[PDB]
Amino acid sequence: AISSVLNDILSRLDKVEAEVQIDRLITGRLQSLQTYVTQQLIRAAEIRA
Amino acid sequence: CFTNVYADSFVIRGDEVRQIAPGQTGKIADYNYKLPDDFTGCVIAWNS
Repeated sequence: AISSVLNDILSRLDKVEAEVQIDRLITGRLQSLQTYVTQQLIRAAEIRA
Repeated sequence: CFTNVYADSFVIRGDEVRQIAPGQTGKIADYNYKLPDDFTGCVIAWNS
């Protein structure tokens, strides 16, 4: 995406184009939490054992 | 098939057709005829 900041998209692009950038940022940030939580779930299985 | 259907009827300059398409800008796209962000439908235009 064109920026790491949400408003630096919105104050530049318009509705259908911000929707393209912001879906790149959502897809990757959601992937970042699915990764963090997967790490913590594997790491939880250690601290349990 | 369709739940309800409408035919919105008007006349414009031949160049302003690009402005009718959903998610545009220009006076026609901004001050007189705006199609929504999910416009399910068709734009039909011809020099008359």
